Amino acid sequence: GNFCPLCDKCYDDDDYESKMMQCGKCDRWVHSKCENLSDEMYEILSNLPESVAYTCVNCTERHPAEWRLALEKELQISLKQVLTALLNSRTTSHLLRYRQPLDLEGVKRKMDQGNYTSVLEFSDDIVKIIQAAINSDGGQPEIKKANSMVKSFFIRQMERVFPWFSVKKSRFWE
Ligand SMILES: [Zn+2]
Ligand SMILES: [Zn+2]
Repeated sequence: GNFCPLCDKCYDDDDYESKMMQCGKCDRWVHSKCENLSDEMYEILSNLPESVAYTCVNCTERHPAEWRLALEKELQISLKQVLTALLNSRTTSHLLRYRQPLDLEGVKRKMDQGNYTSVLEFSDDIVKIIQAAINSDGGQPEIKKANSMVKSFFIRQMERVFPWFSVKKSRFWE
């Protein structure tokens, strides 16, 4: 019988819906619900498991656990990858870098200080900035065309780095 070490429940009869992660050292599985992990962090881990190298309680050596540090780090590197891509675009930067962060520079300062703890927080901050700009940059034709280009560029960057994340469903899009 294969049991989750954190609830002691056998998972042999667990249905497909049971979200779990595998320990890379002993191949045993652990329920996401039994671990200190949010839905987001579970998906980040599951999208690229080898980057975190999760280890169960029986195989974990140090505290805090190495996998936890690795996963936290991964989140930060991923957020930075998205912001860097946006800032490296002249047009996007022109429109959004310089005007709760109110511009991309504000997001950069908040991020560099390691203040972002979730993808949704980071995403919403940026969606709000983009939508605010779209709502206020006027009606010049080139501006109208750029508005859609910028929104799409952001969505593409988020889908590349966080494919499991619903950026299109942000409550802050109008
Ligand atoms: Zn469990
Ligand atoms: Zn293990």
